[PDB]
Amino acid sequence: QVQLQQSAAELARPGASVKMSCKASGYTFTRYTMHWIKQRPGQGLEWIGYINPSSGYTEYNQKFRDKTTLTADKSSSTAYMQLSSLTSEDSAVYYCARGDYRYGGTAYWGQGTLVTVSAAKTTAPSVYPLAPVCGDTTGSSVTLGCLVKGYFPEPVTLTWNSGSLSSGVHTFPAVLQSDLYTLSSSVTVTSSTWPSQSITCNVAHPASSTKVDKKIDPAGPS
Amino acid sequence: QAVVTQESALTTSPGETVTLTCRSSTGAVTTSNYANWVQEKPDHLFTGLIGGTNNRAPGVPARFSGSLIGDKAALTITGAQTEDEAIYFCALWYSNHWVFGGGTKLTVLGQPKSSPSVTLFPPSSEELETNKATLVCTITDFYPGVVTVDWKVDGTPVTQGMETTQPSKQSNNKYMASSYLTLTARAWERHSSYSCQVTHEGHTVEKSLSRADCS
Repeated sequence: QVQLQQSAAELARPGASVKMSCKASGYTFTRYTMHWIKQRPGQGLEWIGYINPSSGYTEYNQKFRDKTTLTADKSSSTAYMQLSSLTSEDSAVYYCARGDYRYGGTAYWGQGTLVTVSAAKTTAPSVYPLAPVCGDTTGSSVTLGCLVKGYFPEPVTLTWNSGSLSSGVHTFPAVLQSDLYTLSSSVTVTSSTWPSQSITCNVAHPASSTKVDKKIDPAGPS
Repeated sequence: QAVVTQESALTTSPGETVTLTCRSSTGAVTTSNYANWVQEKPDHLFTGLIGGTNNRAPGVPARFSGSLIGDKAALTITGAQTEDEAIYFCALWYSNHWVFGGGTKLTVLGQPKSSPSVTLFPPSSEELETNKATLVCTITDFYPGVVTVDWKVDGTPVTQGMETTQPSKQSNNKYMASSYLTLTARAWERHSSYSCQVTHEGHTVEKSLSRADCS
């Protein structure tokens, strides 16, 4: 059946180029066009352009025409998109989608190829314990945290007590802050459990081969 | 160029019918705009639903139907299901290019609405030793999955050095988000009160600390 398989995520420096691919299957490639679409968070969706591989004819949204090249190899049922002179603005997820005049649109989309444009170097995160500075009065429970600051690239993986403690966990998506990634996780336990029992945040950053196992200790006596 | 506009969010319940609409800034939507609708589900899974105004994509359930309703294009979901909780985008064709609307976030309640649980963490002394301070405001168990976040330092709105995650779905199918305020240690030591305020369904839940007190 109909599938559009996009190439893997790319990391690129400002000023460089990338070229991604979109392998089509489950249909006669020459009977359809290939559309491309950009997505940035809360920027919504932008139409890039399309190619008709049977002729090689292309059409671009004027905004993308200068730095974007759509090509296709009919013989391998694969469409390509080349982004040049990359800036932070080009950090996004890009989709290919099959255009069909009978349908009047794009019925099938690829899974997306993430492009990160960054001058950052590989950096292990700093891991900070987040204890309460104040006891919670109505609180029978307690919420502890772990701040994972200033790493590159993604991902990190975070567990508590080496996986042992997985109930009441919320591990959040990373944000970009001063050109490095930050995330956090919280775990909620009953107040009788901590600090009588140790709770450790275990962070692994495969890129840098670094693991950090930070014990959450309470603040000093008040 | 042309601007395409959709409702920003809609809430429905399993078994009900919902109508999403799509407006062209230039005038009426007509079949010459070949309105498309596409669905976005978590982890950037996009499924085409409708093309050419009313053509249903193969393998899409019949409860999805596209039409014109006077001067707008519309998607009607008859007997909405919990798995229809997703973002819906319309796209209009303008002679030689497609333009997308902003998307509608559809909630299909699989449980009652839930207000957010907010926790504000202060900077660790470990982090302060580096001359940097990060406040962390975690925000869990809210439904529908949309919130806005406002910070205040000594009562005044703070815009700079603030970053917030997009909401994401928890395993209990409510949603979570986190927000960060980043200051220097000197800026942290310079002010006393810090507030993270989360607005959900037009109601505000707030969490505060003073660096002087447990008030």
